[PDB]
Amino acid sequence: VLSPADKTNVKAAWGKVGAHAGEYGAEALERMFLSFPTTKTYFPHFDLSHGSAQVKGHGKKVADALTNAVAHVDDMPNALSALSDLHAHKLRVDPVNFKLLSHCLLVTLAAHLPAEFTPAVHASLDKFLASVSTVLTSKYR
Amino acid sequence: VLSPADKTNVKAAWGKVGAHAGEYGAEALERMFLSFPTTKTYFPHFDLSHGSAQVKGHGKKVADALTNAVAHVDDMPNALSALSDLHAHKLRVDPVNFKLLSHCLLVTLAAHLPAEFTPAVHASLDKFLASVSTVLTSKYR
Amino acid sequence: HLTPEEKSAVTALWGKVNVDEVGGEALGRLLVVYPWTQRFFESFGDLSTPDAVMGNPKVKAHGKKVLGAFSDGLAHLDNLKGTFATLSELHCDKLHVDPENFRLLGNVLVCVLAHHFGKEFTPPVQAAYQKVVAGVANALAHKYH
Amino acid sequence: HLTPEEKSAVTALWGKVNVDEVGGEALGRLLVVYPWTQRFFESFGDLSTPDAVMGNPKVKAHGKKVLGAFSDGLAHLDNLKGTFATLSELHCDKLHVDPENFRLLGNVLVCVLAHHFGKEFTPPVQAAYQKVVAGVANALAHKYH
Ligand code: MH0
Ligand code: MH0
Ligand code: MH0
Ligand code: MH0
Ligand SMILES: Cc1cc(C)cc(C(=O)N(C)[C@@H](Cc2ccc(-c3ccccc3)cc2)C(=O)N[C@H](Cc2c[nH]c3ccccc23)C(=O)O)c1
Repeated sequence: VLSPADKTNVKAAWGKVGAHAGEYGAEALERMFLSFPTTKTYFPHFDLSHGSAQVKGHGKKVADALTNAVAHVDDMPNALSALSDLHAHKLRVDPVNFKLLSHCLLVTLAAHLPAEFTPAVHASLDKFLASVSTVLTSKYR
Repeated sequence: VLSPADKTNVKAAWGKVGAHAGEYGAEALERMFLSFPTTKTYFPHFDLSHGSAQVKGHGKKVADALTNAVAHVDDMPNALSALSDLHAHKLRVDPVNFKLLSHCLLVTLAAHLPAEFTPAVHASLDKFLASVSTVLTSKYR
Repeated sequence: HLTPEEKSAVTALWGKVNVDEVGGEALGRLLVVYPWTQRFFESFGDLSTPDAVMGNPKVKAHGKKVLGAFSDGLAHLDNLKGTFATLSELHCDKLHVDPENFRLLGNVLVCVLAHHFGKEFTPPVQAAYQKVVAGVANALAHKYH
Repeated sequence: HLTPEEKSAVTALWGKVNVDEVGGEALGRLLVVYPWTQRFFESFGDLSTPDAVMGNPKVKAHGKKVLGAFSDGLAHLDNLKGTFATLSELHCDKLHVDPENFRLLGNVLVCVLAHHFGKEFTPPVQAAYQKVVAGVANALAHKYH
């Protein structure tokens, strides 16, 4: 569960990301595809080369979904309901993969937030991404 | 989430266990220690040899906790509150291990309930044990 | 790594297995217990219910084929990577199957073996099979890139 | 395995790492982000807040020891299992440390390297280090029984 402090930390960190959210989304995906090749099995229809249009576009969608969750941090199950249905009933990405993307998002944020990525913020962001992942896999079965 | 069907399935399968609680709990633990040696790192104070008094006693405690969970399947978070506090603040068993014991519990039930362990019941029991594991780790951070 | 005695336990129990039946049962339970795995078999027809899935002829046939390859691999426990190299590249380049699926089927198989053999599927025998299914899963994911 | 280009990338980046500092930072973050890992340090004193953990002199001292051994391992990437054999036995038999902790520390270390190096910690460099931390964790877990 996210504490008041967790929410303050997440909003502060994601706010700093600001306009770069889309760029970071694309970068996190790229880090994921390179570090954990098995995740590429879900994007056989994508050009996964560096800077591809599809990865850029998808990174934007992923980041915008996260921005929306932060804006509705006290009502994520509902704010992400549509996305949850999509992953549970159509995409069906195995649950194990969410931790991989979450880790890569954390690494991306760490690489871009020298000042705000403190141990406390690191902890809050990890809980947040795990919470988002949990919501996205809550309707799988 | 556990559906009415899952709850009905679990209550029927676990009801067949009855007096075999301690025995199955102990067998599940033994299966876990043998198949996943890393789990033994949490019981250095236990004699883990076949049929030890400590494993038998612990097996009964685990089984009874599950019996209680089954009876309070409508509100497990509350029924398992004390247990959740225990694992989160004292025992601090890494979350990855709960799936190992859950898997060994399923195997134990499968080896003892030829008639009850149907595909549908198998699915319900897995969701159930996953739910219990989730409650037990809900307060870790 | 399967002590000489673990290899014997595996081979001894497997020699009693009806691979066709256990395969269909295993793939079926995979699809029932972890419904998202149904993502690769939309062309198999009716999978709307547990019984629909278990009784689905295409599910049974595929389970038989999958476990058949698995079975042949049990004769070469010392070189699982080599034995499944071709299927590994296949599931990665053509089928695009997340290897986690191999691990899930492995667990379901263990449950099915337990359900079928009862007490005969002892804790030690289980331990030996856990090493086998992990080895087969690792072998199948080895050529992924 | 790491490609010759990945080994060079690993070695090159590590040459700029202050091992003592990164060690204290990595171990400390582990205890803050995954609080249950504090279970092995009940003699270290105050670990009640992020700053209490990060600034704890015993935590910083232990971090030096840990990353010091990690650093030596990077000089023997072709024999991680042999390099960590004695430490593996010690962590299993004497310290009773669940190997999952080594995996968690590896991830934290990757985050710390990214935090310190910024853009220099490119996706390809991270991929190389993921193989490294995974290899080290597997080596430390190798002698468990
Ligand atoms: C490794 C796989 C994988 C993981 C993990 C995953 C994790 C997440 N996802 Fe989600 N997602 C994955 C695989 C997909 C696919 C394959 C698609 C389809 C893309 C396409 O263009 O065809 C997808 N996700 C599509 C989406 C979409 C777009 C839906 C739409 O177009 O309406 C969004 C917003 C999304 N996800 C968000 C997220 C978020 C948030 C996370 C977690 C932080
Ligand atoms: C691999 C480790 C591990 C896992 C996984 C784990 C999973 C579970 N547990 Fe729980 N548990 C683990 C390790 C312990 C320890 C080490 C102890 C203390 C043993 C002793 O007597 O010293 C413990 N668990 C103690 C307990 C106790 C006794 C508490 C008391 O004495 O008041 C119960 C009832 C219990 N658990 C239930 C469960 C249940 C239910 C599950 C999940 C289905
Ligand atoms: C849930 C996914 C899934 C799992 C798990 C899975 C697990 C395994 N598999 Fe394999 N496999 C999966 C999905 C497929 C598909 C989608 C196909 C194509 C089916 C079709 O009708 O076209 C396939 N597998 C096809 C096959 C074939 C036929 C390949 C060919 O035409 O040459 C074999 C022999 C096979 N597998 C073996 C195995 C083995 C061995 C395992 C592991 C023990
Ligand atoms: C969160 C748990 C934990 C993690 C993760 C961990 C990860 C690692 N470790 Fe290691 N280690 C852990 C818990 C300990 C303890 C409890 C001790 C003993 C501390 C004391 O003196 O009280 C220890 N580690 C002790 C050590 C020592 C000292 C040996 C001795 O006292 O004789 C070294 C060199 C060491 N480790 C290396 C490593 C390496 C290398 C890694 C991984 C890169
Ligand atoms: C007895 C055993 C068990 C396992 C799991 C793996 C192997 C094995 O020989 N591997 C599968 C090696 C293989 C390897 C080879 C090449 C690449 C590669 C990649 C890119 C370019 C060029 C080459 C990657 C891995 C491996 O790296 N690790 C294993 C063991 C292992 C890994 N994760 C585990 C989790 C649990 C238990 C074992 C393992 C090992 O080398 O020993 C051997």
